[PDB]
Amino acid sequence: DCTMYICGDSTECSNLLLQYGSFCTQLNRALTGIAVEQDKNTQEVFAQV
Amino acid sequence: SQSIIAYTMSLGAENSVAYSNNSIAIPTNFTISVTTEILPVSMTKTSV
Amino acid sequence: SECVLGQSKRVDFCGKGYHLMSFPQSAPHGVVFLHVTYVPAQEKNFTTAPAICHDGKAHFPREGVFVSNGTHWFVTQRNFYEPQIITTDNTFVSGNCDVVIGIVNNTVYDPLQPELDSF
Amino acid sequence: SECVLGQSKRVDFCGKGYHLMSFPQSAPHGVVFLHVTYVPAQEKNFTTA
Amino acid sequence: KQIYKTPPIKDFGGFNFSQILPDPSKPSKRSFIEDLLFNKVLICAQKFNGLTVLPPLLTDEMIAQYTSALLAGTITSGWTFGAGAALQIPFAMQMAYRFNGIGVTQNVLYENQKLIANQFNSAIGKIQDSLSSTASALGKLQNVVNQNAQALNTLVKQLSSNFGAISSVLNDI
Ligand SMILES: *[C@@H]1O[C@H](CO)[C@@H](O[C@@H]2O[C@H](CO)[C@@H](O)[C@H](O)[C@H]2NC(C)=O)[C@H](O)[C@H]1NC(C)=O
Ligand SMILES: *[C@@H]1O[C@H](CO)[C@@H](O[C@@H]2O[C@H](CO)[C@@H](O)[C@H](O)[C@H]2NC(C)=O)[C@H](O)[C@H]1NC(C)=O
Ligand SMILES: *[C@@H]1O[C@H](CO)[C@@H](O[C@@H]2O[C@H](CO)[C@@H](O)[C@H](O)[C@H]2NC(C)=O)[C@H](O)[C@H]1NC(C)=O
Ligand SMILES: *[C@@H]1O[C@H](CO)[C@@H](O[C@@H]2O[C@H](CO)[C@@H](O)[C@H](O)[C@H]2NC(C)=O)[C@H](O)[C@H]1NC(C)=O
Ligand SMILES: *[C@@H]1O[C@H](CO)[C@@H](O)[C@H](O)[C@H]1NC(C)=O
Ligand SMILES: *[C@@H]1O[C@H](CO)[C@@H](O)[C@H](O)[C@H]1NC(C)=O
Ligand SMILES: *[C@@H]1O[C@H](CO)[C@@H](O)[C@H](O)[C@H]1NC(C)=O
Repeated sequence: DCTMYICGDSTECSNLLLQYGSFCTQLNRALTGIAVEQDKNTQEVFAQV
Repeated sequence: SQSIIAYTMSLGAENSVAYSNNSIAIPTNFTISVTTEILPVSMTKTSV
Repeated sequence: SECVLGQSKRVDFCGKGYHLMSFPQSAPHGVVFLHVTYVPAQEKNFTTAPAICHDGKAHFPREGVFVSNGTHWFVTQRNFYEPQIITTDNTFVSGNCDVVIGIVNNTVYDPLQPELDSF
Repeated sequence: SECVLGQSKRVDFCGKGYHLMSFPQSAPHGVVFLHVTYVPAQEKNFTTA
Repeated sequence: KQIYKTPPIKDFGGFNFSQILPDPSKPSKRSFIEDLLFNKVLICAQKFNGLTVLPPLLTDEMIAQYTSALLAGTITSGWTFGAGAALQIPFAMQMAYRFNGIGVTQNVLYENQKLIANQFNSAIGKIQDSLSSTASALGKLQNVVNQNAQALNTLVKQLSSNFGAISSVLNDI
C-alpha cells in the first residue's frame, strides 16, 4: 500500500501526494496481477489430474 | 519509365487439388536439401 | 539437443520437410544450423481402394496403400513408389467384406501354393 | 505447426488425450484451435500373464 | 506457400464440414464459427491528444483466406502439403492412418465409419452451441484488449494532474 510507505501516517503528506495523480493504482494493479499469476502458475503446474 | 507503385498484396498463387473418392498421388523421386537456420546466443558483455 | 543429437519427428522444427540430420557451425555471438532434409519429388496419379475382399474375407495392408494401375493392383509404401505383388504375407484379414465402404475385388496370391503343388 | 501439419505424439500438447487432428480458426487479435481427440469409453477387467 | 481451394464436392466420407468451411453466401469468407467468435468479441478522444492507432498490415479477409487454405489443405492432402507438394488422398484413408499413428489398427475405422462420423458431427454441433450460449469462453482474448485500453485511459488521466504547479492547463499558465 503506497500511502503508508511513502507517507508516515501524515495528513499534509497525503495532501501533497494527492497532487501526483494515480501512481499508486498502477503499482497495486501490477502487484495484484503478479499474485494472481503466481496462483495460476501453481494451479497449472500441479493440478494436472 | 521506372516509378514507385502501390498495389494490393497477393497471398501467393491460386492452387486447386483434385480430390475424389479413390485417387491417390504417390511420389517417385526425391530431393535432398540443405537449409540454413541462424540463431543468436549471446550479446556483448559490458559494464558501467 | 534434438536436431543434432538425434532425429526429431517434430514438423518444421529441424528444417522444412522430413528431417534427416543437422550440422552446427559457430558465428560471432551466434550459431548456424545446416539441416539436411528429404523432400518428395515429382508424383504420379493412381487409383486406390481401402481394402481387398478375396474369399468373402476383407484384406487390409500391413504397411502401405493399395495402389492400382489401369489393370492390376499392388501394395506400396506411402513416401516412394515401389509396387509389390499382393500376398498373404503383407496383408491381414479382419472380418467379412460388407461393412467396409469402398471394397473392391481382386485375387490375393499365396506363396505356399507353388511348393505344395511341387510336393 | 505440430498439431495441424502433423500428428504430435507429445502428450497433452494438442488437446487432452490421443490426438488425431486440429482445425484452426481466426479470432480478433488471436487464434482458436479445435482439436479432435480419441478417448476410450468402456473398461473391462481381465486376467493376464 | 500457396493458397489452396477446397473442391465443390463435399463427399468427405460422411464427415460434415459445413460449419467450419468458408461461407459462400456471406459478404466475407468467414465461417459460421468464425463469425460467431467475431460477434462474441471514445476512440477519438485519445487521438485528439496525439495518440494514434495504426491499422494492422494483414486485414481480416487475408487471415480468413489463410485459414481457409489451411483447412482445405488439411482435409484434402492430409499432412503431405506441409513438407513438400500437395498429395491428394481419400479422407477415409487419412483417418485410418491417423488411427494407425496412435496404436490402434486401421480396420477399426472401416468397421465404425458411420458411427465415428456421427460422433464427430455431434461434437462440432455441441461446440457450436457452447460457443453460442456462453460468452466467457473467449476470456483470454478479451482481457488483453481490456488491459491495453486501461493503460491508455490512465495516460490521458495523467493530463489532469497538476504535479505541484498552479494549474494543469498549459495555455492558462
Ligand atoms: C530423380 O532425379 C534425379 C535428378 O533430377 C535423376 O538423376 C539424374 O540427375 C542428373 C543431374 O541433374 C540429370 O542430368 C539426369 O537426367 C537424371 N537422370 C535421369 C534419368 O533423368 C534421377 O534419374 C531421377 N530418378 C527418377 C526415378 O526419376
Ligand atoms: C499397369 O502397371 C503394371 C505394373 O508396371 C503393368 O504391368 C503388367 O503386368 C502384367 C501382369 O504380369 C503383365 O502381363 C504385363 O506385361 C505388364 N505390363 C507391361 C507393359 O509389361 C501394366 O501393364 C500396366 N497397365 C497399363 C499400363 O495399362
Ligand atoms: C465382387 O464379387 C462378389 C462375388 O464374386 C460380388 O457379389 C455379388 O454381388 C451381386 C450384386 O452386385 C449379387 O447379385 C451377387 O449375389 C453377389 N454374389 C455373387 C457370387 O455374385 C460383388 O458384387 C463383386 N463386387 C464388389 C464386391 O464390389
Ligand atoms: C451438415 O450440417 C449442416 C448444418 O447443420 C446441415 O445444414 C442444415 O440443414 C437443416 C435442414 O433443414 C437446415 O435447417 C439448416 O439451416 C442447415 N444449416 C445450414 C448452416 O445451412 C446439413 O444438412 C448437414 N449435412 C450435409 C450433408 O451438409
Ligand atoms: C464417389 O462415389 C459416389 C457414390 O459411390 C458417386 O456418386 C460419386 O460420383 C463418386 N465421385 C467420384 C469423383 O468418382
Ligand atoms: C492427376 O489428375 C489431375 C486431375 O485428373 C490432373 O490435373 C493432373 O495433371 C494429374 N497428374 C498429376 C497430378 O501428376
Ligand atoms: C475389476 O475388479 C475390481 C475388483 O473386483 C472392481 O472394483 C472393478 O470395478 C472391476 N472393473 C470393472 C470395469 O468392473
